Amino acid sequence: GCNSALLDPKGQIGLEQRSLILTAFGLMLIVVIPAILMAVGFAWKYRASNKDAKYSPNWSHSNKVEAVVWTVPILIIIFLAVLTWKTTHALEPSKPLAHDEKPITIEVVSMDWKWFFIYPEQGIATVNEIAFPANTPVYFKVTSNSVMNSFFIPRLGSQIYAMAGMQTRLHLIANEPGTYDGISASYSGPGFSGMKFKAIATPDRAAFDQWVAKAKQSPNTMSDMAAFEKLAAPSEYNQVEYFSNVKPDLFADVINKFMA
Amino acid sequence: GCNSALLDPKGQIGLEQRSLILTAFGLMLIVVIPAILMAVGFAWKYRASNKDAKYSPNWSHSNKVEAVVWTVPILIIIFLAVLTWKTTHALEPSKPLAHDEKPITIEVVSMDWKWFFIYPEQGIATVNEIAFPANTPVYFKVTSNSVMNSFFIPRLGSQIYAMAGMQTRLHLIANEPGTYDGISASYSGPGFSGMKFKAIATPDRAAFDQWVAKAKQSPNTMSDMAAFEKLAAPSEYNQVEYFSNVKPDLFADVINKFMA
Amino acid sequence: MFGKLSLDAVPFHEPIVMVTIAGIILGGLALVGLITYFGKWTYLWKEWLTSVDHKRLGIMYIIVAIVMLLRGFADAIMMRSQQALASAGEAGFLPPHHYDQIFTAHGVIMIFFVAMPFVIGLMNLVVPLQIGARDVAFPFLNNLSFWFTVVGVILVNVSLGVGEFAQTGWLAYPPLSGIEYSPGVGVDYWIWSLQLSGIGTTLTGINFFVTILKMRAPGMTMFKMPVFTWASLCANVLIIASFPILTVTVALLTLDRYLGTHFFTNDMGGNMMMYINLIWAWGHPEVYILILPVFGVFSEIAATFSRKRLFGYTSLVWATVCITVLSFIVWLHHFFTMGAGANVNAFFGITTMIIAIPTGVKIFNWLFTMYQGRIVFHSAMLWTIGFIVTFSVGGMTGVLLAVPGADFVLHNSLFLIAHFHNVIIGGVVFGCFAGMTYWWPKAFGFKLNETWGKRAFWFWIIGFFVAFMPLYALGFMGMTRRLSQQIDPQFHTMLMIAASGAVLIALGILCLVIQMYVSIRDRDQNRDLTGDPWGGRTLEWATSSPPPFYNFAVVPHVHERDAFWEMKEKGEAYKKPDHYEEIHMPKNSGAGIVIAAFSTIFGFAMIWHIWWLAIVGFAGMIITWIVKSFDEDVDYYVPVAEIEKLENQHFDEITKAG
Amino acid sequence: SVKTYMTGFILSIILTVIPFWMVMTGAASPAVILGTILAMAVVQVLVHLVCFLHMNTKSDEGWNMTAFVFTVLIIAILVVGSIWIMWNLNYNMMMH
Amino acid sequence: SVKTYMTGFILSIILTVIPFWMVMTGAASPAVILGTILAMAVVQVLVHLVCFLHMNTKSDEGWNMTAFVFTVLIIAILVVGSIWIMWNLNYNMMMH
Amino acid sequence: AGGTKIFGFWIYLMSDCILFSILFATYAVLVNGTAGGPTGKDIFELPFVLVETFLLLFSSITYGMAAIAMYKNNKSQVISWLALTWLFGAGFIGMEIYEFHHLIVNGMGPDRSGFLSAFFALVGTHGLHVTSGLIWMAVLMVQIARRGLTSTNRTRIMCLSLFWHFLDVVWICVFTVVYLMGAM
Amino acid sequence: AGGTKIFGFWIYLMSDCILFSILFATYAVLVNGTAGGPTGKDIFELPFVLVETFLLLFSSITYGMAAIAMYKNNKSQVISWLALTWLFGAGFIGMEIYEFHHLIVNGMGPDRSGFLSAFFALVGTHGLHVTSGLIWMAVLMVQIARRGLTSTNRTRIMCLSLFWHFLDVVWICVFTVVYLMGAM
Ligand code: HEO
Ligand code: HEM
Ligand SMILES: [Cu+2]
Repeated sequence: GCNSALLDPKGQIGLEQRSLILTAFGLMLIVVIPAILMAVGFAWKYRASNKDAKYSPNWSHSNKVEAVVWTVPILIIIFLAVLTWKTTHALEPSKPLAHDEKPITIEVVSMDWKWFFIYPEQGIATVNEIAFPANTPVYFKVTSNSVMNSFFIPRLGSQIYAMAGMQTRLHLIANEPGTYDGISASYSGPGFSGMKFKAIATPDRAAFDQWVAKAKQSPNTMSDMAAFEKLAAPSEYNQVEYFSNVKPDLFADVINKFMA
Repeated sequence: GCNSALLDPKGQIGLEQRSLILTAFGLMLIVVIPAILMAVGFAWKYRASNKDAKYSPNWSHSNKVEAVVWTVPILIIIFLAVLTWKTTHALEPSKPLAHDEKPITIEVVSMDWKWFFIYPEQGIATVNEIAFPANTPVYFKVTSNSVMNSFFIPRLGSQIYAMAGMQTRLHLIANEPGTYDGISASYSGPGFSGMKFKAIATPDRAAFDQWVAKAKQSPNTMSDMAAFEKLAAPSEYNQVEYFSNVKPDLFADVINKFMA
Repeated sequence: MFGKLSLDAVPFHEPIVMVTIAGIILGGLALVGLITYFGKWTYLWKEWLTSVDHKRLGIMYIIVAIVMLLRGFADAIMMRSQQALASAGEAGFLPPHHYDQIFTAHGVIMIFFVAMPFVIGLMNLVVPLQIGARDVAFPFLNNLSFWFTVVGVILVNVSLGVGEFAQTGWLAYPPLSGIEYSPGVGVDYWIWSLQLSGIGTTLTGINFFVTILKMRAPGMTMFKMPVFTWASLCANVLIIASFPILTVTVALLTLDRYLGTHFFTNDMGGNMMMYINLIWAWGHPEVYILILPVFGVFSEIAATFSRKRLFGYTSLVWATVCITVLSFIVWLHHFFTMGAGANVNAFFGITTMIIAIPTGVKIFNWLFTMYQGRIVFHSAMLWTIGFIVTFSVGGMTGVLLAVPGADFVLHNSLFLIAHFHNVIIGGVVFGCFAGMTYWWPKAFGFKLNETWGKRAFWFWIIGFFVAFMPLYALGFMGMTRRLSQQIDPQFHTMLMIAASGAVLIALGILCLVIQMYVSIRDRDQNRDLTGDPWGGRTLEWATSSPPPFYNFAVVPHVHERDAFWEMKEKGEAYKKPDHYEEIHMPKNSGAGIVIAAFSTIFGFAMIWHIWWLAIVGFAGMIITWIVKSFDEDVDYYVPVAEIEKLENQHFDEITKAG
Repeated sequence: SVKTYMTGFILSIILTVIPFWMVMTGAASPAVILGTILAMAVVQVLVHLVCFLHMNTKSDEGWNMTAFVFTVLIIAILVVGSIWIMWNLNYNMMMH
Repeated sequence: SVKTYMTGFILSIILTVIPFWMVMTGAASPAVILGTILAMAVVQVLVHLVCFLHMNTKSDEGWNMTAFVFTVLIIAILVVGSIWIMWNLNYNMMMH
Repeated sequence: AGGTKIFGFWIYLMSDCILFSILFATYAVLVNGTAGGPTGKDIFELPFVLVETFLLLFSSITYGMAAIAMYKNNKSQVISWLALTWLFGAGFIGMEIYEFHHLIVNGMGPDRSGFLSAFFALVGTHGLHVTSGLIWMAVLMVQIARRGLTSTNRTRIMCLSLFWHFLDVVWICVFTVVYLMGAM
Repeated sequence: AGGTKIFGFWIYLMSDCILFSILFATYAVLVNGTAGGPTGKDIFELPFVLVETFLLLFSSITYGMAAIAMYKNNKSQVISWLALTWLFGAGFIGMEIYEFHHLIVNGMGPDRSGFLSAFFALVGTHGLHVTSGLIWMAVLMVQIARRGLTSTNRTRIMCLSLFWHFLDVVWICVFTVVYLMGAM
């Protein structure tokens, strides 16, 4: 798809990943296309029906042919492996982005069949929605309250796992303001289909502050583990929710629940 | 030698290096000693003169013997290679020492058949002598004004090369105050034997300040490249010299002489 | 007559060099006088000086190596005496200007013109005989290689006579050996000597590599060859894959010295470190070239004198192949103190440690070859036992030195010299003497005196221990290499002990000379009648003790590992063939010595900047090569009559002796 | 035959023309302009060896090829080793 | 024979007694007390295989040994791989 | 015929080597797993493990003597040596069961921590292996008593030799990695 | 007989491969060596290198046609093809000498910088190799004219074929690494 999520990304990491996919595709084509072409060519040209076709029922080894067969795959794998090493060392989710703007910290707790997000610096909490200004690095600290999940925003870039009692780091920056879809890429149970959220890349900071202020006006507060556990009850297709007051160290307590 | 320079060191780096030498010696003995013992044993016991000795003129292969022969060297090399990796990554001269006291920077320019030292922080210069307080890290920035040399203080620890237009880093700490000998470990020409200096590990800081003040009282000054070049004249068995006033960036100018 | 050459190029004032020159020139004049008096000029010219034959070129390599060993050991004695006198707070008798020349020349001679000539001599002597071939693939190439080695030797010796030698160590590190810091002509002597010797050695490597694979006796598969042939093949592979690195490195240094380029200069963006890397990229394979064949020799001896089949043939051949493969990825272990990253130092340390396993496997295979055999205490067997005992300690110290932590204080210290001298004396020269005494009957037809041989071996081993064990302690005490004047008195005692060791080794060398003399004197009583003196396993012992210029009248058929042992066991060892056939052989060629003389002139002119003479020499070389490329009468046919006569004489000797 | 030599000649013309034209015009990113020319060079290296190069006996078809393969491994050791060692040795002597 | 079994038994007694006595008394540095017991264990592993173990035919002396060698390489892959991967995966999830 | 069966059992033992290596890796990862519970140093009694090791080694030596006696074509000697080997194995299993019972009763069972679970898994797997060997010895002895030393019986004795010596090697690795290294 | 000589020359070419690889490594290290001097981009004329490459490729093809003609047992055809190959080689050497003369006269010789020294070394080594090939062609042609197509002559032609094609491969590597990559 020309207008696909991965082939038309909006995040930087998405852009380098798309470039890498296209370069890899190009490198593999140079060997794959001849294989299929020669398959069809040798099937048609050298059929039993043809009389003019050269018949060689004792030509069973060729040093030239074997050398050509071995060499080209080796060279293609060498080039693509050098590219793989460079990109893998340059696209590690556990690596801070190089940008002037200070990164915004978001904590992602993965409850059963819903998504929970905490802004500790802003001191707010959300369910099935996030917001961050465009052209600003975003630092995700992702953990699971329960069964393994996978935090993923296809348009922005790379995914990661959420596991109980383990913090995993991720970095994402949005080049174009707008609304992007976010899903879970690891089957967590019956309500796994339910896990869906929206990432709002605001055109400017002021819109982000307005969204934070709107979240601050929520009557609901997340100040104690009892309220967290009450929210953590098994539920399906949870609507977008807001919480004004957040415990200073909630992510730490969620991880320490499993003593890790 | 029990009272040898390397087997009775005074520096820390010397101590870990001696420990490593002894551990390696021990590991290699377990295989080497049996080789020589079996050589002498099989030479004596199975000589042509003996009649009771078992004669096997067709026993030419043994799976058990071959397995034993291959295995033990492999295991010894595996253990000593793990030790080698750990020590090599832990004894790199280009690595700052872990200690409370701030390291003292010494610049080591290697003139033809003599040693030159600069204290930039103290702003003094010396020929064929250094001083530093005991139990204090010392950071050597070593270069050669001419032909390759090798900065080396056997008792303190590791050596390094001095090459034209290249700065090389080294770290040394002295556990016991006293006078230690320092030589060149790379043949630089006829006057190579001449290259000899003394490292004075003072019992306390106050003695080091007294030595620095004594060096400050030298009538001679090293303020320009002309004076440096005048000193850099080919000379042999140069006596200990002092220089009060030093150009702020002399080491930089010495390296930039070769445009590197 | 032109260039830097003048009356001031010869050192009139210095007495030591003048008395050395007088000794050499009177020796040469006496030898020429004796040859003229006996009138053997013609015999040497047609049978020795210009012989394609492999055995003659092998014996002549042995002669060159032996005569150069005397000069090398004289330099060793002079250095040890100078160090001993300097330690006692005396000025000594060798100025640094002479000491530097002496140690550089000693290193170069003892590496390039003592070890390699002797080893390649042994290869030329036995490898063609063992594989069951009549000659080598390229006989004229072998003759040319010999003469190129002789040219290198001549240039090194004449360096003493006129001008000076290099004062930059035996490898000539760039910044000291540059035109800025070494204005002398010594480095040019070093350059051209090593260049021509390297060309010769590369040609030798190619020749042997082709000979071993292509000219094997029919029915002898790769895994049925004697172990020495395997070791020789591995060494020649190393020569082919290594010596180009030396050629290119020396060519780059001589370009820097002549055309004023900036390859290794400290200024104008030259990278000096590069040279060191390149030379050591060549440096470390070289030592295995010295140690692989001698291993084979010991294996052969271990087979012959234990009176039982060699243990772990497959293990030995796989171990030598592993050594050959691993000897290209370990060179950086020479300069851990250069200041490379922890990763690179650790990796190169580990890979240098890995190559220890195959050598240990080979030593254990020899030990288990001696396990339940009947061991005869011959000279060769004593050399083998001494080699095992010494080389174990050498290898121990080596693997200790291979750790970067230990190398950070033991590098360029007398511990390193103790290591390399220990392993060289343990393996190379021990295998050299063992092979010389083991293959002497196949070269001349008589045996060596056993008493003098045993005396020489005992003197060598005891002297080596006494001379080099104190160097371990001195290395530990922090005394570095190449010290000449005002040596720290604390190093006196050990050095004095080393001096004692030196004179002990001297007696050994003297013993060796005496041995050869008496072996020549009493040849009529110690003749090898049967052609099988020690009951050797390999095909080489099937022939008469003087082998005919054709190795075999009929090329032998091989079915098993030890061909000659199986032939003796089956009871068909000396059977008269039904009929003999005309044998195709190569003619003796005189162009090798002409090309050698032209190369000597070219090299000498290049050293002394005589441009026209160098052009004349190079043109002479190319013209001689082109002219010899024209003639087609290079081979002849040995008739049935001569072959039948020699075979009948040999069989009569067998019958009378048997 | 003449056919294989002509085929090699045509492939050599193509694999020489394309890199030259690509470099002189800057028709792509420098990374691509490096990777593709190296690929075409090694293919073009193989092209000359596959077509123009021909052995007479063909007798050691196993052997001659084994010699060629070994000659490569040594080059891949020496060149890569030298480049890596000098990169590290130059990075560790910069005025920092 | 009985001789090889008795020799194996004696070597096994020594290579079991020494590590136990060394650990219970803390007679050295912990690094040495680990390295030496691992060395003695693998030697002692080899001891039991060299002496007690015997294959009746001895027919595939090349083969059965090749099977044993391969069974090791796979273990050296799996165990070392698992330990390394889990070390990295535990270092990357610590609260830092 | 015996050759193929012995080679097959050898390949099964190599499969079992892989099986035990996986448990070793699992234990190595979960060695520090225990949280607010007993550690290696707190529960491992070294004398008990030393007695276990010596009795299993005595079992191996006695079975070796049984194999030698079978090569000597004697029935009574093989029966006696097999009985002594089975007695040593029964003693070893008894001590292992006693240790497990003591751990479980004291509230230190496999449900307490990751470390205890991994320890129980590895030592338990070895225990079931040894008890399978003991049942095999029982059936082999009752077969020998009523059939004599036949080709099938010789093949079974060789297979059980390979199995028992393999178990002793695995126990050497177990006490080196789990017991001795833990108590360090 | 011819087989051994051809195999020997092949091993010599492998030695020469090592020889050229060392020069390639030296050039790669000293590619940025130049200080206050001309760089790759400043002096490398790509059309000149393209003309050099095409003329050396024409030399290789003509020599190949000479080898085919020798297989066809014709003397005149081999002489004509060898003459055309030698003419192409002479043209290539002429252009290389002209380039070196232009560089030296303009004060950009091998004594100016490390980069220029390495460039001169590599291209010069290739030049001496090609001129050695040209002298070999001259002696081989004058031998053919007076001796005819003998076994020795056929062996020499095969050896020179291996040498010339090897030189063309080395030149491909040279223009890829030095000229084309430098001017990028
Ligand atoms: C015969 C000559 C020769 C040979 C074959 C060797 C081979 C070896 N060299 Fe010695 N070298 C030799 C002569 C020199 N080496 C040198 C350089 C040199 C250096 C670098 C110098 C430095 O760091 O300053 C090291 C570390 C060693 C160690 C070894 C090792 C480990 C081997 C190994 O490849 C072989 C060692 C043998 C062993 C290991 C057998 C003993 C083992 C047994 C019985 C099994 C026991 C099991 C174990 C130890 C695991 N060599 C130099 C350069 C000097 C200069 O700088 O100018 C020379 C001349
Ligand atoms: C026969 C007894 C030998 C003695 C007594 C001897 C003695 C010495 C001595 C004293 C040095 C100088 C070490 C120093 O710098 O203090 C030296 C250097 C050297 N020797 Fe020997 N040597 C002997 C044999 C050999 C042999 C057979 C070889 C080579 C195969 C050899 C190769 C060298 C080398 C390469 C050097 C280093 C030269 C340098 O530093 O530039 N030696 N030898
Ligand atoms: Cu080395």
